[PDB]
Amino acid sequence: FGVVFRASPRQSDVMIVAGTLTNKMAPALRKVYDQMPEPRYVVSMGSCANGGGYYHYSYSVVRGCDRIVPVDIYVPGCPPTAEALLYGILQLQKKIKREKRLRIWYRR
Amino acid sequence: SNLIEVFVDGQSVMVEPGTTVLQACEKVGMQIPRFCYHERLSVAGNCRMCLVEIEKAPKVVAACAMPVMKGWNILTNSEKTKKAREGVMEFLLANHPLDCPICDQGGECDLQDQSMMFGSDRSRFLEGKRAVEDKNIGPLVKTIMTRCIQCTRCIRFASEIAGVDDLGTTGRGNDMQVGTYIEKMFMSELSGNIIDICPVGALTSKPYAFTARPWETRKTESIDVMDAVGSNIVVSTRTGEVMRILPRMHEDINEEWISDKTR
Amino acid sequence: EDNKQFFGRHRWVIYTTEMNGKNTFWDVDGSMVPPEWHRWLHCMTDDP
Amino acid sequence: GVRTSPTGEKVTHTGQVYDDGDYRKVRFVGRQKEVNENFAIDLIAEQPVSQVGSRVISCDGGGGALGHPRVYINLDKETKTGTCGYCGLQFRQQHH
Amino acid sequence: TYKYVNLREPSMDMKSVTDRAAQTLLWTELIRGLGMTLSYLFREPATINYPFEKGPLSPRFRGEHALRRYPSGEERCIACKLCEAVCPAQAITIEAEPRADGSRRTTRYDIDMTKCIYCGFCQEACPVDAIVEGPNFEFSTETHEELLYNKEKLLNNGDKWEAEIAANIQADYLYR
Amino acid sequence: NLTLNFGPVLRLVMELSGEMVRKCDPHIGLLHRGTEKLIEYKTYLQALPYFDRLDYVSMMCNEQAYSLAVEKLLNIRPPPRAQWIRVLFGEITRLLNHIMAVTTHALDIGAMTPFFWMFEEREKMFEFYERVSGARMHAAYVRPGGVHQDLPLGLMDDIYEFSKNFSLRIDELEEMLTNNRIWRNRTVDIGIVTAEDALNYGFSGVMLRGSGIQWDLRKTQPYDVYDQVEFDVPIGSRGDCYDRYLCRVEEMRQSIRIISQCLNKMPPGEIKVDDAKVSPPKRAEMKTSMESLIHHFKLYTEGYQVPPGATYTAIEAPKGEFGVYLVSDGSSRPYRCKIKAPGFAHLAGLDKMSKGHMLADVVAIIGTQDIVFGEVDR
Amino acid sequence: ASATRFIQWLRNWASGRDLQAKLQLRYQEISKRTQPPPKLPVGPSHKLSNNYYCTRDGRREAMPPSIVMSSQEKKAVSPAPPIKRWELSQDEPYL
Amino acid sequence: TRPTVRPRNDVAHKQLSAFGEYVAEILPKYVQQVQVSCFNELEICIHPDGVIPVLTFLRDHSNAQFKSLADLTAVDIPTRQNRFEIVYNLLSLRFNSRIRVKTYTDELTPIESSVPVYKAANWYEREIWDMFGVFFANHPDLRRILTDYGFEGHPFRKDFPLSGYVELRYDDEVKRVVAEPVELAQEFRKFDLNSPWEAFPAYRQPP
Amino acid sequence: TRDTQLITVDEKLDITTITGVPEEHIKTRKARIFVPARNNMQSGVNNTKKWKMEFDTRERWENPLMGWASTADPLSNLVLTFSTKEDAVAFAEKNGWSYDVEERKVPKPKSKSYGANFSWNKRTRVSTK
Amino acid sequence: ASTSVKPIFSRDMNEAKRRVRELYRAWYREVPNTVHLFQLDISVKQGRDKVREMFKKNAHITDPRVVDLLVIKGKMELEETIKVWKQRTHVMRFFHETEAPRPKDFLSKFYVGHDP
Amino acid sequence: GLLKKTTGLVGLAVCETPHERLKILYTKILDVLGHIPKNAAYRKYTEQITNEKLSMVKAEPDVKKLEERLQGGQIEEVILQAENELSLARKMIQWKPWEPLVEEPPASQWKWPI
Ligand code: SF4
Ligand code: SF4
Ligand code: SF4
Ligand code: SF4
Ligand code: SF4
Ligand code: FES
Ligand SMILES: [K+]
Ligand SMILES: [Zn+2]
Repeated sequence: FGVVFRASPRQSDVMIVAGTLTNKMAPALRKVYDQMPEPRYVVSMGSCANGGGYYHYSYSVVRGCDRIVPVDIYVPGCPPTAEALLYGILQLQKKIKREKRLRIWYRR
Repeated sequence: SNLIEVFVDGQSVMVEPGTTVLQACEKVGMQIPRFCYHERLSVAGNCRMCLVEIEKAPKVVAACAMPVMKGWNILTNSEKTKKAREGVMEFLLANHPLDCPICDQGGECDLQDQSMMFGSDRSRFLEGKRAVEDKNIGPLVKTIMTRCIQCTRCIRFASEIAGVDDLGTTGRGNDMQVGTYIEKMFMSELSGNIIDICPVGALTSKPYAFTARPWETRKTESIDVMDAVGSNIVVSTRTGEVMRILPRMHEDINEEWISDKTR
Repeated sequence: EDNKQFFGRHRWVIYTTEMNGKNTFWDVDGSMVPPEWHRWLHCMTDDP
Repeated sequence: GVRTSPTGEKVTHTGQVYDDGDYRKVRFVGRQKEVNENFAIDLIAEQPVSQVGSRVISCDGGGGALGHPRVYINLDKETKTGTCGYCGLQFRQQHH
Repeated sequence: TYKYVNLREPSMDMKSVTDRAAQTLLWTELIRGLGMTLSYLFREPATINYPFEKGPLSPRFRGEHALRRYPSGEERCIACKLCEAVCPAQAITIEAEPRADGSRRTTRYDIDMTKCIYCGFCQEACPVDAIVEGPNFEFSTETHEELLYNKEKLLNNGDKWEAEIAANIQADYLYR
Repeated sequence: NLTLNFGPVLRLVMELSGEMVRKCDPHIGLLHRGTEKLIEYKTYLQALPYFDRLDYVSMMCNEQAYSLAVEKLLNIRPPPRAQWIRVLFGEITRLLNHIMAVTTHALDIGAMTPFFWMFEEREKMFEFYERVSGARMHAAYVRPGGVHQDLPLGLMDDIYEFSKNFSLRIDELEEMLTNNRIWRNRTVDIGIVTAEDALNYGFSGVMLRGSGIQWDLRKTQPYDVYDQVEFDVPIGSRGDCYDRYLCRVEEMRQSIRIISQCLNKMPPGEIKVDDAKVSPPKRAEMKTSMESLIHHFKLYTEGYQVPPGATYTAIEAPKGEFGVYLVSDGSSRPYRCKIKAPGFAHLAGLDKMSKGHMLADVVAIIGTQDIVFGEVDR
Repeated sequence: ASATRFIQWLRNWASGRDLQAKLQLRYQEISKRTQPPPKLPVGPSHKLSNNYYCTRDGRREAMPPSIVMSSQEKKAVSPAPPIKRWELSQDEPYL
Repeated sequence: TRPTVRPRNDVAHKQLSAFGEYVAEILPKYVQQVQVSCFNELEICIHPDGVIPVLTFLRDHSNAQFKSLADLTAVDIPTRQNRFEIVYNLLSLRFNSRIRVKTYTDELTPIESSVPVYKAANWYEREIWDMFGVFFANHPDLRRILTDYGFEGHPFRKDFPLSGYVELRYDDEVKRVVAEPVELAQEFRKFDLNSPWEAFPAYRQPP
Repeated sequence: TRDTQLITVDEKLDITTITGVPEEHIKTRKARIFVPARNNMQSGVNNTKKWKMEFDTRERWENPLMGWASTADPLSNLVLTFSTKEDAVAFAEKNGWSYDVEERKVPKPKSKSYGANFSWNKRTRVSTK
Repeated sequence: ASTSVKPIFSRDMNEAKRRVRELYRAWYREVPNTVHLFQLDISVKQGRDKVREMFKKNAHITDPRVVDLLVIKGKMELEETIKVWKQRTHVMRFFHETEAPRPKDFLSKFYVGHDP
Repeated sequence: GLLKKTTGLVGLAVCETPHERLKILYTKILDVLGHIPKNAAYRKYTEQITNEKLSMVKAEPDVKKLEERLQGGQIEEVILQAENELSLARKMIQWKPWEPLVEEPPASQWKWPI
């Protein structure tokens, strides 16, 4: 689909948060989001990244990666199947297809 | 002085005359299963769930009603005792309805718990069950009498504690039914207490119907201010909301009862 | 369907060009398969 | 069925609807309020009362082991019908 | 019983020593590796043409939660809270009250699809087959709120997928 | 010495004297979730899925370790057919782990192609998982008292078809790695561990057998029906990464050997203990029997009570000895559940195995220890 | 399976093996996706007699640990007999 | 036999009982109690001063040769004077047997580090300090291992709340991740699951 | 006869400064030490044997999005089990919590006689069974 | 025997105070480096005031063992800062910059809510 | 009596004269145990097992058949365990674990369940 397997943080266009985000790890996740050239999108994969998941009530778990970074697509599952994740990526393409940056700029 | 020596599984316990096998087992920390026996009510001895073996005797004895004789060794966990319990539990559950999901007593049911602790794990009852029609006895107590196990706690409570002799058993045998026999309302300042003493969901609170399950409630021990008696209560809350009010034992104030207004 | 293709490629759907008033000539989505055909297309059954 | 309130908002089968002055109606602006159109209370009232010829009847909800726990319903009262506690089906005893 | 994986003694005869010398200088075992990747070039790839082709599943697949009905339209759920009690993630919130006709029904049934671990313990603990995990696995959203399901959403999923949920249950209830 | 806080779910604080490594300080907790504390608030059934997510490449092996621990305290015995399914899916799960271990280890050091070949085989074993449980990875299938459901009709045929062709898949992996000089230079004499040091540092699994220690809990302290299947235990001679790699490849071969016997010797009968106070009744009899409905209600609301006591139960998991120290107070919720992850002791020894190697070898040593941080952090 | 005869030879020679007998793509040997309904057996406790639970109650046979020593000529012993030495396999002693 | 009941192994039980006395006779200075469970697990309960003597004897003695430290953990029992119970699980490959050694400490009393005996104890004792707060004397490098940097408290203690006291969040004003007091959009629901009826008479504590 | 050296500390045991609890949740909280009352719906007395330590209840408010019961009290679900009243009081004193203690309420022994149901001249004669 | 308690490092408060001052000196000299390495917006004076405030909270202690743990924890906390295991967020969690001031008097607490 | 090429275990060298090493080690262990009190159980047991392993070394010149008797794996493992036993007995003199119990535990330290 044009989605390279592994890309460096300074070449990437989307960050896939695939797994539990703990407090200890949250500062380093934000540090990678801030260094990503724009346009940059974020996909939350699984319950742990979505809203805390099985470990929602843990003292060491960020209850959702969406309180550390903005999120564009939420993929539900524990884990989402490889096909359900591919549905999210293809759903992000349609979201990017509806963008109207130049049209909005022309009407300012 | 006037105490006699009896044995509970070998351990010696000194009890005063007139003590029942159920009370002697209570001193060594053993609770005999029961459905019909209540320490605040007269001894009925009809459910037969308290049958317990006595060493060197051929017949199991009803623990709630048998006064303990000197030198008796009470075998509260022998095979004969355990087999006696399973058989009685098998009979209680033969005609009982499969209403646990829709029954408000689920999670705090003596029939459930003593079935999982003292009964078999499966059924061999291949027949059809009994069904009974429901009796309306007011806007507080909801009756579903297909669940009644004919323990006669409610009858003895209304007669001895509340003083109203309106409940009883009409019929005979497997068709024996607990109720008023007429379209009568059991309204009393102590009526709501037949809900607590009923082992099963035959008598359930009507205002509380379907709203909460026992396991998810938080119990807060408080006091009642509807009268100057000062009854001790437990206030059940669920996600920040009051669900129901229950009695809290206090021998010197209210025992284990509360009036309808407090309830 | 084509049963000479290996498992997974022996059943496919060519999506409609218009569904519920939406132009799906280019924007096809996996969720457009109705439940009755969802079971067959995912090999949860052999019967269409 | 679904009956709209005096502000254009549908009332759910649980009776929930935001008052006219409630600020939580803002979440539906530009979007929709999800309401299920098939009210179970009305649908179960469209089922005819089955006429049976015995004092006691059994209901498993249909489908055998795909239904609900089999229960036995008593039909001695002629003023009302016997309602299943699980599925809501109603039964009546034929002329006795 | 056991076996040695790397306990061989290389023969030191002239022919064997020259066989290893040819391997070192002529890269025989490296070219042998290029042969394996060359063969894969001419095999049929295992890729499927998603979304036009979908990966195979089974009737037991644990997907999106859903609430079902009886053939009459009456809801199966009678507000017993066994799914709420078993849910290992505490993803289910239930409230219930006597309905207008006196039935035992829920006035709230929310599943936080972001706390759920899709374990299926809810459909096992339900005594009336009310809450199930359907076969849909494509319901990713654009916002976090869209994954907080309530009773209206869950009933709609049941009405949506009842045609496929019933056939999956019919094909698996004998293993349960 | 130059210090490198590499950072990210692994953070290595290393001091380098040029190319060499002098001190390696693994920083963990980037995936610590309080799994052990949460279990204290869950019933014994509700806690079972937590064990799928510790070593999330060997899901059903973890489930088995927790099932054996609880069954030991319950003093019950799963039926023979459940024990053959657990051994069968125990060895299917070892193939899933070793494919991940060998191929990600190869992927990290440049060999990217074997990863794809063997992940088409993993995608077919994930279908076995999804056909018996409905989940590709986290099945929750192995439970105290047996398993959850019987195998669907036609499953064992597909496992036979899979096992028939798998030995050729391993042979293709070895045509790429075993004799490849570039692969032998990256692993031979790398991370040598002496037998005495491996024992003292708490190693287990291939970390011991790669150093010649003849130990495997499937043969020394057998569980389920592992004493009824013939298989060999690979043993290394040098203690390096290459010997451990060969051990993992040979275990994948002996797993196909065990799988071949589980299929033939699969017996009939029930798949969960016929004791409705531990295992839930059948749904059909839950809807017709009063006792069966009561037990279904209690087993799913309160759970079963486990007699008081504490046990340390361990199994030969694909990554090594995986065990649980489980303390029961007599209620339906465990008092304490310590999880002994094999990779926790292995990682603690990374500072020793990496002494005197280059920076690029620390990648090879981490791969050889087969570290998944779900179990290290817990 | 659709590969021509020439390409089948080219892949087999390059790989050094007969890949056609062990294709990694499933075509028709797999099981049918619709199966006849099962009828699973019942356990050993499905009896109508001689089946009292007290005779098969595993949990109630668990006992507290037995105290061997409490602070409140003899032959030396070890925890168990020393482990027997393993034997080389006759299937394939050396890989 | 009985299909559903775990079979007993009286041979292993007898062997471990004899070996428990063997250790108790050789280390009277420290052993406080020895017991073997119904599933053939041996527990040696010792005074905390006897950690290095007892473990060294078990590791090195010819008839013990417990050369592997399978696991080292702790249990918090707030009702005891000494809250924490330190558990050493050991494996003997020579005799194909396992032994459990237990001691006790409190919040302020330290225990001698077992690193001299078993090198594996290095990270297990860091986790006990991190999660339980027990301090181990003469540990080469003692510090937090699992919790976040600057994390206050010891999570695995029985009086530590499940969700903790603080939670993380990114604040756009300060351009960093901040820590604030914990508020939950849905409070964890406490379930009272215990049955009011006794389940196991064999463990009935005397009144 | 401990070889290791020992010291003397005649001070009140206090660990409030090393437990990590915020001061807000040490000085303002009121611990309650009690034996739970029997659930009056059941006759089993197995839940009335151990001592409990809970904390005072605090505000729960509805979540605007869903109506869930939110809280800000980290100790809302904390319940501790103790063997005796002293163990609970000792534990709450070293953690700095102000506590209340309620004496155990054991039901008094009752004089039960089945033969009283059929008395000749007393009021205990029942009228039905 | 009741008070015969094994020590950690100090045998009396006099020795415990010795370790505290050594710990305080280590922290006092580290702040100017911490404010530089982590690029903190606070000043050295503010950083040292916080160091001073943290020590003042535990000034009522009279148990050497409890003081030993506080020093043990203090050294551990200092170690994380020196070696840059912490990040700017961890160093700035001593200042509570995003938490709005909470009222301390009765009337202000009375208006906001129910907490005492 | 052909010397084995390797012990199989990594880091464990092959001993060319196993019998002489065992006599020296067992002789020293019995000597160190002479400094322990006569009634100490560690002395009675360690001497008991040490003597029987010494007897089996003075009655079997064949290394292969000596291993089958001692039952400690390779003969290099027996030597290694002999070194450990010597090192422990030396430490046990300083610890003196044959003395009475240092202190009793509190009343309910080992009571479970609480
Ligand atoms: S698979 Fe499930 S448990 Fe594991 S990280 Fe993803 S959401 Fe969390
Ligand atoms: S009374 Fe008890 S056993 Fe009977 S239906 Fe209600 S909960 Fe079930
Ligand atoms: S209604 Fe309840 S209390 Fe009355 S007899 Fe029946 S079971 Fe007993
Ligand atoms: S699948 Fe499991 S976690 Fe998800 S809602 Fe159902 S019971 Fe809860
Ligand atoms: S969905 Fe099923 S288990 Fe859940 S409350 Fe409704 S009937 Fe009970
Ligand atoms: S309790 Fe004794 S017969 Fe009912
Ligand atoms: K009741
Ligand atoms: Zn029905």
